[PDB]
Amino acid sequence: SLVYFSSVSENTHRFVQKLGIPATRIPLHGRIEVDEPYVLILPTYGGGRANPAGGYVPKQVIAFLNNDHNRAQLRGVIAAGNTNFGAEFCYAGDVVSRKCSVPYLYRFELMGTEDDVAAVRTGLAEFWKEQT
Amino acid sequence: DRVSAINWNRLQDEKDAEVWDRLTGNFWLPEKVPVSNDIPSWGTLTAGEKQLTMRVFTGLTMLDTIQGTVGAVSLIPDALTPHEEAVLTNIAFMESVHAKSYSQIFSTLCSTAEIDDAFRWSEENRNLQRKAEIVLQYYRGDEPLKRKVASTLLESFLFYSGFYLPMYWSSRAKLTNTADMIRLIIRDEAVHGYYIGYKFQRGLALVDDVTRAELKDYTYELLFELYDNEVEYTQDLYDEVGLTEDVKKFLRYNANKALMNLGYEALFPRDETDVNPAILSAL
Amino acid sequence: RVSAINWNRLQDEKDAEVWDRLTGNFWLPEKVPVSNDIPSWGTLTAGEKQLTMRVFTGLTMLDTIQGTVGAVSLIPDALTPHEEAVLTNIAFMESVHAKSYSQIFSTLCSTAEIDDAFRWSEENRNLQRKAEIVLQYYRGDEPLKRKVASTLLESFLFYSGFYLPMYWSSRAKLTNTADMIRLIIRDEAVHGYYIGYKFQRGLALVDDVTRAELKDYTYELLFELYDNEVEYTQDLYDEVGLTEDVKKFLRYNANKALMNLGYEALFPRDETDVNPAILSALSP
Ligand SMILES: Cc1cc2nc3c(=O)[nH]c(=O)nc-3n(C[C@H](O)[C@H](O)[C@H](O)COP(=O)(O)O)c2cc1C
Ligand SMILES: [Mn+2]
Ligand SMILES: [Mn+2]
Ligand SMILES: [Mn+2]
Ligand SMILES: [Mn+2]
Ligand SMILES: [O-]
Ligand SMILES: [O-]
Repeated sequence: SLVYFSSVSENTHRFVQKLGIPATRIPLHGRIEVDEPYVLILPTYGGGRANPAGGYVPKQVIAFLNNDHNRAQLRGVIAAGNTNFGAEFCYAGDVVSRKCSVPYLYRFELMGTEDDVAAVRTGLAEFWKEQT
Repeated sequence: DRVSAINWNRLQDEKDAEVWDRLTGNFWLPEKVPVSNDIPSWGTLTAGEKQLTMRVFTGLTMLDTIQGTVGAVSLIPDALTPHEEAVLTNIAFMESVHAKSYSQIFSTLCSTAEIDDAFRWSEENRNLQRKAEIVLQYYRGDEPLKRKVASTLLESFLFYSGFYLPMYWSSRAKLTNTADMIRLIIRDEAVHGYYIGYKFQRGLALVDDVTRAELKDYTYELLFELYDNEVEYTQDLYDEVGLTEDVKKFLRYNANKALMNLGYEALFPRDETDVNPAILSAL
Repeated sequence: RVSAINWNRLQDEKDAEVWDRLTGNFWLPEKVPVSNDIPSWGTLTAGEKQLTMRVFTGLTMLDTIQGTVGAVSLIPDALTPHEEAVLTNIAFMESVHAKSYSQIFSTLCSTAEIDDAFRWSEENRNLQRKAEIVLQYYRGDEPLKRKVASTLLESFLFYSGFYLPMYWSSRAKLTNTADMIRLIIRDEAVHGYYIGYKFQRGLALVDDVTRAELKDYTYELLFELYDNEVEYTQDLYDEVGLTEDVKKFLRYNANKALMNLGYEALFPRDETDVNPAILSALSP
């Protein structure tokens, strides 16, 4: 399964839609819990502080991952962002990957190109086949 | 008509607060980057390599002068929220900071005669003047959605024709402190392009299907018009040093990113946007 | 057509001087810890609280006008490319000024208090009138009159409200809020000088007939804005009995606005002798 977060601009939401894999969204308001394991897809958001903790992870994601039941079933993280942010490029995946035991699977920019959708589909399929 | 006092305790769009916090939290001035340490690196460049860099920098300065003095301010009446107006004033100011930082680099590294030749070049170069006429036309015209497309294409595409050079020098361990300065600019442009493109999409939702289709045609028409002109601008500058084919890859790479800011899908294939990785490592 | 700005050749060093000062004084409302005023704020009357919030909302409107409309409307009338850059900074800093008041409101006041304060600015005829006056010239055609209206806003209209936070500071109340306002006044002072300075330079480019028409305009617009501000002041300060002194402060700043435009002072010294406690709060 896939768990993704996207802000009001929904660049990440539209990428998960192009993926075609069924996935559940971390709501902009409120908390949720997941049952089946999942991979996390989130964008990166610096906040004037910059310098890559330090954040970069949406607060809704922090709440979702602060859930012990939700964090336990996390398997991997894919971060979105934009290379024009220098060292902060997709650093949210670095934060989630480092602050947990999960690996850093992929990075892409904004809605992702056609190559990103094909890359995440095949990579995520071979990843799930590995867990076994 | 009448204006109402801005109440930041009632936001119609949380993105305005998010963008305001990031942009103002990233406040900087050219005096913050110590360009003086680049004096040895600068002296190692050819007269032509110096000339190429100064002209590219002057071209970036014009895009900044245009976006701060005309672009951002012209977006204020098309705001969706009063806080969007406040954000736009910050963009207008930071653009002036961007344009000034190049005069800082020039003051530390270059001579007065070298600077005069650089600014004289920007006045006479038809391609640089052409891209300015194109965006200025839509900034000063009407049609608010077309203005935002032209603005987003400026922030996410037109600049990166010149952003390539400071990244190139950084990949060669030259002008590294200046690259730090330019990196601060690119970080701001990314947010500017994201925000204005985000607002463009918000305005697209308020129009009918016919208008929406007319604007998708417009974006592609203006992108290729600006791109065809940018390739000329790129060729004349980088052909001497043999970087044109890679700068063009970088151009198509960011053109796709500019399209996505406007909610549109990427256009150029992977084999046309595979810029030399050394340049991306500088990013 | 536009030309890239070259900061290494200034036609007027004053642009560089003002840019350096304004950017060197950069600040954001999060820098002033208004939370320390919560005990002080609780000591004010319901009327004193409402008076303070309305005065602040009135300042917020002036800043909203000056940042989104005022400063930007001056850009096409710039004499040098660097003057334009300065104006963008003023436009941004004005938005910061208007934001700082929402900061104070967020730390000290309730939601119902804030809504009631903003609702007042919409219905108050005098506040709306002074906004209509400056907006008319901001959006108009005559650029020299636009600079006169702007200077009167920066150097005169604001100080009708700046009086109150200085009054509280002089009584050891809302001192942190006063520190915020002092940061605002530091910017306004420079703005009025700069725009008035540019107004004077623009005056030199017209004929004596036009210059005479503008002096008539300045006194006439000052008389209109002053008569309107006294109504604004009475309705606000009559409750607490501060009107007589705020009027002194009005003439005090009206003279400063006039001199920023190169014109002679209008009110005599015996009419601008504001209580020294208020003037002491403006200075360190
Ligand atoms: C305020 C702000 C800060 C951002 N900071 C970063 C960053 O530090 N690193 C990065 O790679 N992208 C950064 N981005 C880019 C976003 O991650 C990118 O636009 C992404 O597609 C947003 O996805 P979403 O639409 O689902 O929110 C930032 C964007 C905004 C608006
Ligand atoms: Mn810029
Ligand atoms: Mn920009
Ligand atoms: Mn102000
Ligand atoms: Mn001001
Ligand atoms: O730039
Ligand atoms: O103010």
